[PDB]
Amino acid sequence: QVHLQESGPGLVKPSETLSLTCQVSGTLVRDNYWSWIRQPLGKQPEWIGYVHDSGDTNYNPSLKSRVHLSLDKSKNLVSLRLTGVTAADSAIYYCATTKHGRRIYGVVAFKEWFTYFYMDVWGKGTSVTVSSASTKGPSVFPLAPSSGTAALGCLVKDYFPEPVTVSWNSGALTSGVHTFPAVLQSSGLYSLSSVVTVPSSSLGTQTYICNVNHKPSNTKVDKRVEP
Amino acid sequence: TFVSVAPGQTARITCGEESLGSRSVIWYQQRPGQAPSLIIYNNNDRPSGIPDRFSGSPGSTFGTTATLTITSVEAGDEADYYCHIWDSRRPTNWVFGEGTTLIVLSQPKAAPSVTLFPPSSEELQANKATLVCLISDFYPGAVTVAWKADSSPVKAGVETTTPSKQSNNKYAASSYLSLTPEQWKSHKSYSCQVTHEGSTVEKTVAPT
Amino acid sequence: INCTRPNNNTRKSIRIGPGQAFYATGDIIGDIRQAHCNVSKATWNETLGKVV
Amino acid sequence: NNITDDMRGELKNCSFNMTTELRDKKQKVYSLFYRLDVVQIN
Ligand SMILES: *[C@@H]1O[C@H](CO)[C@@H](O[C@@H]2O[C@H](CO)[C@@H](O[C@@H]3O[C@H](CO[C@H]4O[C@H](CO[C@H]5O[C@H](CO)[C@@H](O)[C@H](O)[C@@H]5O)[C@@H](O)[C@H](O[C@H]5O[C@H](CO)[C@@H](O)[C@H](O)[C@@H]5O[C@H]5O[C@H](CO)[C@@H](O)[C@H](O)[C@@H]5O)[C@@H]4O)[C@@H](O)[C@H](O[C@H]4O[C@H](CO)[C@@H](O)[C@H](O)[C@@H]4O[C@H]4O[C@H](CO)[C@@H](O)[C@H](O)[C@@H]4O[C@H]4O[C@H](CO)[C@@H](O)[C@H](O)[C@@H]4O)[C@@H]3O)[C@H](O)[C@H]2NC(C)=O)[C@H](O)[C@H]1NC(C)=O
Ligand SMILES: *[C@@H]1O[C@H](CO)[C@@H](O[C@@H]2O[C@H](CO)[C@@H](O[C@@H]3O[C@H](CO[C@H]4O[C@H](CO[C@H]5O[C@H](CO)[C@@H](O)[C@H](O)[C@@H]5O)[C@@H](O)[C@H](O[C@H]5O[C@H](CO)[C@@H](O)[C@H](O)[C@@H]5O)[C@@H]4O)[C@@H](O)[C@H](O[C@H]4O[C@H](CO)[C@@H](O)[C@H](O)[C@@H]4O)[C@@H]3O)[C@H](O)[C@H]2NC(C)=O)[C@H](O)[C@H]1NC(C)=O
Ligand SMILES: *[C@@H]1O[C@H](CO)[C@@H](O[C@@H]2O[C@H](CO)[C@@H](O[C@@H]3O[C@H](CO)[C@@H](O)[C@H](O[C@H]4O[C@H](CO)[C@@H](O)[C@H](O)[C@@H]4O)[C@@H]3O)[C@H](O)[C@H]2NC(C)=O)[C@H](O)[C@H]1NC(C)=O
Ligand SMILES: *[C@@H]1O[C@H](CO)[C@@H](O[C@@H]2O[C@H](CO)[C@@H](O)[C@H](O)[C@H]2NC(C)=O)[C@H](O)[C@H]1NC(C)=O
Ligand SMILES: *[C@@H]1O[C@H](CO)[C@@H](O[C@@H]2O[C@H](CO)[C@@H](O)[C@H](O)[C@H]2NC(C)=O)[C@H](O)[C@H]1NC(C)=O
Ligand SMILES: *[C@@H]1O[C@H](CO)[C@@H](O)[C@H](O)[C@H]1NC(C)=O
Ligand SMILES: *[C@@H]1O[C@H](CO)[C@@H](O)[C@H](O)[C@H]1NC(C)=O
Repeated sequence: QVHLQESGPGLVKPSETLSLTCQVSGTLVRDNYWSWIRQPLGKQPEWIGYVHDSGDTNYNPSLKSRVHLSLDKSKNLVSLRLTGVTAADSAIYYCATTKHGRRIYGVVAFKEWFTYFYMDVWGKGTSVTVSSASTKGPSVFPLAPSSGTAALGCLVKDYFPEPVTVSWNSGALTSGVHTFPAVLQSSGLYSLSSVVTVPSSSLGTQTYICNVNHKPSNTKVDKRVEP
Repeated sequence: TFVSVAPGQTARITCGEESLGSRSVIWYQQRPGQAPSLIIYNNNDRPSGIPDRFSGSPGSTFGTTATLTITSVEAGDEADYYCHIWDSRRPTNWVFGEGTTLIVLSQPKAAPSVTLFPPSSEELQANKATLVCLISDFYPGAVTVAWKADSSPVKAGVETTTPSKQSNNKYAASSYLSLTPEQWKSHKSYSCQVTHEGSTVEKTVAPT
Repeated sequence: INCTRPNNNTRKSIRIGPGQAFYATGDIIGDIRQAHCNVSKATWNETLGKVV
Repeated sequence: NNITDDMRGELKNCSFNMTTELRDKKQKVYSLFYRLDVVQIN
C-alpha cells in the first residue's frame, strides 16, 4: 503493498480555498476509511476528520464550518478542501488509511460501547505554507574573525521563503563547512548563518567568497569576507 | 517533556490526563523527519511487526494516567511518542496529547563550541544590528541560550533554532539577538550564556 | 433474578448544621451505566408455561 | 459523558445555595440527582 502519495499547492494566500489530493495506490478507496492529519512545526498532530465512501463522514468541531472532504471512486483518490485559510493552517498535511474498532465496557444492549479509530498506514505527506507575505530578497553581511585556528563565516538576514543554498568559493572548499538551520523571526522573515573552520595562517588571502543563492527571488549574492 | 533511559533498561512514557472511565489508549511513534507510526492500539494490543518490548497500561484502571512501557531500550527507540485518549466519559479528542521525547543516554559527553559575532559594520549602516551565537560540537541536543546586557538579562528579541545533528555526533544551534544601533552603543558589553547539560559557557562582546 | 446498580457512587456529606447533615451523591467513578435486572430465559419460559 | 442525545440525560449535576452551621453564611455546594427526582420550571 500500500503506497500513499499526497499532493498540493504548497503556498496559499489567506481567506482562500486550499485544495489537496491524496493519490491512493494498492487498494480501492471504497473498501476503506480515510483520514487527514495536519501537524504544525513543533506541535502535536491535529485530527482534521475522517471520510468513508458510502457517505459516512465527520469533521473536527474546531474546523467544522471550514473543512470539506470527498472521495473520488472513479479516479480512486482522496480530496481535501479548506475554505477561509489563515496563518494558523500552515502545517504538514498527511493522508492515511483508517481502521475501526469497538470498545465494549458495559452491556452492549444498552449502548455504552464507543467506536475508536486508528491509522496504520501513513503517507509521505505534503507541506503547506499559508503565508500571505510577498517574496523578499536576502541581505548578506560578512562575519569577520574576532580575537592555530580561526573562524570565518557569513550571515543571511531577513529573507522569505525557505530555503537558501550557501556554498564557498563556488564549491572549491568543502571541508569544515557548517550551515545552521534558519530561524523564523517575529517579522515573518527567516535568517541563517554559515561558518567555516579556517587556518589562522591565511595571510596569503587567496580569495574567500561565500555564494548565497535564493531561488524564490532569483537572488545570487557573492560576498567576500575580510578581517 | 523528556525521558532519558540507559540502553537496555526500561523506559516509561506518560501522556494525557488521568483516566475518568474505561479507556482505549492508542499510541504513536514519530521518528524526526518522518510520518507518525502506530505502536499500540487498544491499551496493550500490538499489531504485526511490532516487538513485545512495547507494552501499554490496561484501560480498565480508573484514576491513573496512560503509561507506555518500553523494555530493552535501544538507540533506535529514540523518537517522539504521542497518545490518543478514548475515554467513555470524555468527548472525542480531535487532538493528540502532548508527546514525549525518548533519550538514549549513550555517547554522553561533548563540550559545546560557542562563538559570538558582533553586528557587521555594513548592517549598522542599514539602521539594524544583530548579535550571532553559533553553537556546535555538542551532545546531546539539548541546550538553552540566555543573553546578557552587562549583568542584566535580555527578555525580548531572542530567536533560537532547534538542535540538529549532522554526520558527526555534533548538533547545530544558532542564537540571534536583534538590536538597534543605539542599543549596541548603549550598554558596556553583551554576553551569550549557553547552558548545556550541567555546565554553562559564557562569551562576551564589546563595541569599539 | 439478579439486579445490579453499575454506577459505583460517592457520598458527599454536606453539613446543613448545626448537628444536621445532608448526604449528597458525589461524582461517579467509572462508566455511566443504568441499573438492570436479569431473568433466566429458560426458567421464565417454563414458569410462564406452567402458569398458563 | 459523551452522549449522542438518546441517553436523555437521566442524571443531573445540580448546583445550589445552602444553609451552613452558622445563620449568616450561604453555601454554594453541588450534588447529583436523578431526573425522576427533579423538575424544571418555566
Ligand atoms: C445481565 O445480562 C447482561 C447480558 O448478558 C450482562 O451484560 C454483560 O456485562 C458484562 C460485564 O458487566 C460485559 O462484560 C464485558 O465484556 C467485554 C467484551 O467481552 C466479550 O468480548 C471479548 C473479546 O471479544 C472480542 O475479541 C474476539 C477475539 O478475541 C473477537 O472474536 C470478538 O468478535 C470481539 O471483537 C471476549 O473475550 C469475552 O469472552 C469472555 O466471556 C466468555 C464467557 O462468555 C469467556 O469464556 C471468555 O474467556 C471471556 O472471559 C474472559 O476471559 C479472560 C480470562 O480467561 C479475560 O482475560 C478476558 O478479558 C475475558 O474477560 C466477551 O465475549 C469486555 O471487554 C469487558 O471486560 C473489559 O472491560 C472491563 C470494564 O472496563 C475491564 O474491567 C476488564 O478488565 C476488561 O478490560 C480488558 O479488556 C479490554 C477489552 O479487551 C481491554 O481494553 C482492557 O485493557 C482489558 O484488557 C487488559 O487488561 C486485563 C486485566 O486483567 C488483562 O487481563 C488483559 O490481558 C489486557 O492486558 C467486560 O467483561 C458483557 O459484555 C455484557 N454483555 C453480555 C452479553 O455478556 C450483565 O452483566 C448481566 N448482569 C448480571 C447481574 O448478571
Ligand atoms: C468504587 O468507587 C470507590 C470510590 O467512590 C472506590 O473507592 C476506592 O476504594 C479502594 C479500596 O477500598 C481504595 O484503595 C485504597 O486507597 C487507599 C488510599 O489511596 C490513596 O492514597 C494512597 C496513599 O495512601 C496513604 O497516603 C494518603 C496521603 O497521601 C493518606 O490519606 C492515606 O490514608 C494513606 O496513608 C495513594 O498512593 C493513592 O494513589 C495511588 O493510586 C492511584 C490510582 O488509583 C495512582 O494514580 C497514584 O499515582 C498512586 O499510585 C490514593 O491517592 C490506599 O491506602 C490503599 O492502598 C493499600 O491497600 C490496598 C488494598 O486495598 C493494597 O493493595 C495496597 O498495596 C495498599 O496496601 C488502597 O489503594 C481507593 O483509594 C478508593 N478510591 C477513592 C477515590 O477513594 C472503589 O475502588 C470503586 N470500586 C470499583 C470496583 O471500581
Ligand atoms: C461520542 O459520541 C459521539 C456521538 O455523536 C460518537 O460519534 C458517533 O459515532 C457513531 C458510531 O459509533 C456514528 O454513527 C455512524 O453513522 C454512520 C452514518 O452516518 C454509520 O455509517 C456508522 O456505522 C458504522 O459504525 C457502526 C458503529 O459500530 C457499525 O456498527 C457499522 O457496522 C458501521 O461500521 C455509524 O453508525 C456517529 O455518526 C458519530 N457521531 C458524530 C457526531 O461523530 C463517538 O464515537 C463517541 N465517542 C466516545 C469516545 O464515546
Ligand atoms: C444470577 O446470579 C447467580 C450468582 O450470583 C448465578 O448463579 C451462578 O451460575 C453460574 C453458571 O452460569 C455458576 O457458575 C455460579 O457458580 C452460580 N453462582 C452461584 C452463587 O451459585 C445465576 O446464574 C444468575 N442468573 C441470572 C439469570 O443472571
Ligand atoms: C446563590 O446565592 C447567590 C447570592 O449570594 C447568588 O448570586 C446572585 O445571583 C443573582 C441572580 O440569581 C445576581 O443578580 C446577583 O448579582 C448574584 N450575587 C449576589 C447577590 O451577590 C447565586 O446566583 C445563587 N446561586 C444559585 C441560586 O444557584
Ligand atoms: C419459550 O419461549 C418462546 C417464546 O419466547 C415460546 O415460543 C416457546 O413455546 C417457549 N417454550 C416452551 C417450552 O414453552
Ligand atoms: C443534556 O442532554 C440532552 C440530550 O437530549 C439535551 O437535550 C440537553 O440540551 C442537554 N443539556 C445540557 C445542559 O447539556
